[PDB]
Amino acid sequence: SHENSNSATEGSTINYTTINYYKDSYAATAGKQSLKQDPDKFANPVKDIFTEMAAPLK
Amino acid sequence: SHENSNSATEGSTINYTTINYYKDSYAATAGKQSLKQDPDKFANPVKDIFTEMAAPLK
Amino acid sequence: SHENSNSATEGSTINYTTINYYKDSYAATAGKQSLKQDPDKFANPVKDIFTEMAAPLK
Amino acid sequence: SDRVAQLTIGNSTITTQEAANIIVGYGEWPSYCSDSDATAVDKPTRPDVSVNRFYTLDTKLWEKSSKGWYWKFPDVLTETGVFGQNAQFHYLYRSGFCIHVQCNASKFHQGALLVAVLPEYVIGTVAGGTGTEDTHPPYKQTQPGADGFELQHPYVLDAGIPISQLTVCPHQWINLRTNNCATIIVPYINALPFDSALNHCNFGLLVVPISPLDYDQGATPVIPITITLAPMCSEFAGLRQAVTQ
Amino acid sequence: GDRVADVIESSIGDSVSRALTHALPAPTGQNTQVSSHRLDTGKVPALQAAEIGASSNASDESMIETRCVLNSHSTAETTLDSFFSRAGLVGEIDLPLEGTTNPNGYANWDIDITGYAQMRRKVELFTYMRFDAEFTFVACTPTGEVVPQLLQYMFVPPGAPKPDSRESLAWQTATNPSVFVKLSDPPAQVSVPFMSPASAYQWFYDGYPTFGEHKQEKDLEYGACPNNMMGTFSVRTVGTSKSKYPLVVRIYMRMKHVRAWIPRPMRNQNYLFKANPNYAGNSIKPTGASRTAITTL
Amino acid sequence: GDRVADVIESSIGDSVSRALTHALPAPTGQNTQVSSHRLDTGKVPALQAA
Ligand SMILES: CCO/N=C/c1ccc(OCC[C@@H](C)CCN2CCN(c3ccnc(C(N)=O)c3)C2=O)cc1
Repeated sequence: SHENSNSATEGSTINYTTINYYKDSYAATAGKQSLKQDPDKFANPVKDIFTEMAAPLK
Repeated sequence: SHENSNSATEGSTINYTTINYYKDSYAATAGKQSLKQDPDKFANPVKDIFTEMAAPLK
Repeated sequence: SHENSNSATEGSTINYTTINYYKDSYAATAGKQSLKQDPDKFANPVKDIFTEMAAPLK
Repeated sequence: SDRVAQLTIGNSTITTQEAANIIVGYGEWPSYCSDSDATAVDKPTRPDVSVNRFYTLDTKLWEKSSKGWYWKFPDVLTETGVFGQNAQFHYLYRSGFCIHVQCNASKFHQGALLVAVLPEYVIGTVAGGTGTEDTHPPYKQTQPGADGFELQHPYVLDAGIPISQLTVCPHQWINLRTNNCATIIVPYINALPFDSALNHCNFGLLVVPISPLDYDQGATPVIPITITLAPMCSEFAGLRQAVTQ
Repeated sequence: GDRVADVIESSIGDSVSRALTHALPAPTGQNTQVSSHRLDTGKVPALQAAEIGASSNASDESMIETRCVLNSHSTAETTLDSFFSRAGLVGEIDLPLEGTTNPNGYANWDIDITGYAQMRRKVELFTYMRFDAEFTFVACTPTGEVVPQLLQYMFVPPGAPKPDSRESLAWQTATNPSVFVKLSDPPAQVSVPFMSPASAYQWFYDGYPTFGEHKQEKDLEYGACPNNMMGTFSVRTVGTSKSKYPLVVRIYMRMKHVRAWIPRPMRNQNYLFKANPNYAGNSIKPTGASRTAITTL
Repeated sequence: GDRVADVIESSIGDSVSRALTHALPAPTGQNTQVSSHRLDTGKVPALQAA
């Protein structure tokens, strides 16, 4: 389909698989999102990463 | 169709031929099931199978 | 379409051209029938056929 | 050559010279839980020989008027030998079973016992007789232990279902003129890979006389029915202190 | 590492369940082959030993002189989906104006299909079942009249707040799935997935849900398996003011993508309660008809 | 012509009388062979079933 690229997720790090019948992409369905995760951004945002075996403070 | 594999029979020993218009497979029709049967599992679950001609207890 | 062969005319000496949206063939339209005829079966079921020119009883 | 048999497992052996082959429930042998069906992460314990052995738990007397009995698995073994201890110390349990029901008589005695295994054998009550009272069976009736329990209304298996169709379950018959035992091998049957040996009884063992015991005055009148069983492929997980219920 | 022999040669850990039987395709009834007279010793198909626990292996061919019959009779209509994938009644919900039940314009129904005999008896033929389902909701007044009323059905899974009134905050339905429909519209219809924590639902559970002493006052929990409790189905008329019409909602279920395990005897005594197999002890009836003598029709 | 299977495979009409025995020449009384003691289990010529 040759429509407009006016979706809120146009240019996202996760590609979607949607359905639409109109010339404006935001009219499309939610579809399926990409199953990528990055827990470290929140759970482990340390500069110098420390291993599991070693002692965190040495 | 590139949908989700969320049907109750996903990974069954019998394949189905269904129709669907949604991204979730369980929304699909019942379709046609595979015509395989295994009566022995219930009718003849013996360890050492005995022939028809011979006498069952010998 | 991969449906069931449960029509009243499945295996007839005349092929049909039908439409259907269901898995059961009898749900299909009437379509068009084959234009074959065999009048003799009723109009001339004689053992020893007699020509037009000759006299039927000779 | 089908009449004679020897069942050896653990430090126990059983013999019989009047058998009728062996039944393997739903056509499949017991097995350990695969890594793809499993869900609990702790490494299981598989005691082996100390728990997968034959245990003779009870003897009932077959009388001309007997109605029939039933036992629940694994309930019957929860307080016996090493198996019992493991069932008590662990939350999770799974196993198969080899059941061997014994009953011998003479070539002058007669009668037939139906020996069957019924998964998820839920017991029902007579609802106060009129059926207007929603009563429920007591713990000693749902989980009778090693002594088992006697059926009150065998025709409906004490659960509103026809015993005449019980043969749709893994079974064998002990027809005195033919054999003196029944051997049924049962795999683990459940909708979960492991479960509690205490709160859940996977199946019930039914021993019901369909053709009454009979004989003439003078012949041995005491005809016992003995129940021997052995766990197969026992696995346990979720360790902590022992609990009886 | 392993070094002692008994350990190296043990079968401990075998996860491959050996199977004695396997399925074969059978799209039609078996055919009949030609057969002739047989007058042999040693061969005896007619004699069996039912004690073994297996069904007779004797066939027409070996009991009488048969002809050849090419049997093309299908086996399709006896598949699990063919048998179950037919919508049946499993629930009724009344929303009367003046009543003793739900006179407040809303109702909560615990999802439990064991309240109706036809459907119940069919599913109880098996112990374990796994399936998706299509649910259809038929609404109208008690006379079957269609009135211009708007309803709201909401699926409240275990742990979600159950509406306690027609104006309850839970009707905001920001996460639970809700259907808004008119009695004038065709019946509402949706697809439901297999939602149990278990690999299958089970119509029978010979156990208790919790640990501890199972004294008299808790025996009502025997046979209760939470793995089967999918939640609540709530309905309400949409408005802060009472509805002008009395309503009834009939719930139909159509299973699909069905798998079943462990067949069992079929109920032969009337049902009394949803939660159990209790039967009227003073009315135990034969499974079927009876007659005066075994020698007379 | 024949088309249904039971007809094609029938033995109806077999005129050949099958014989279980056949004649052998015997111009003289049978001879006697040497024999020795036999002390076996399983073998039992003396026992019959008239
Ligand atoms: C707008 C929102 O629209 N939402 C619709 C909607 C409809 C239906 C939904 O759920 C369907 C779940 C059904 C199929 C499970 C029925 N089962 C399985 C096991 N079991 C059971 C077993 C043993 N015993 C009992 C007993 N009662 O004693 C009971 C059952 O009853 C959910 C949502």
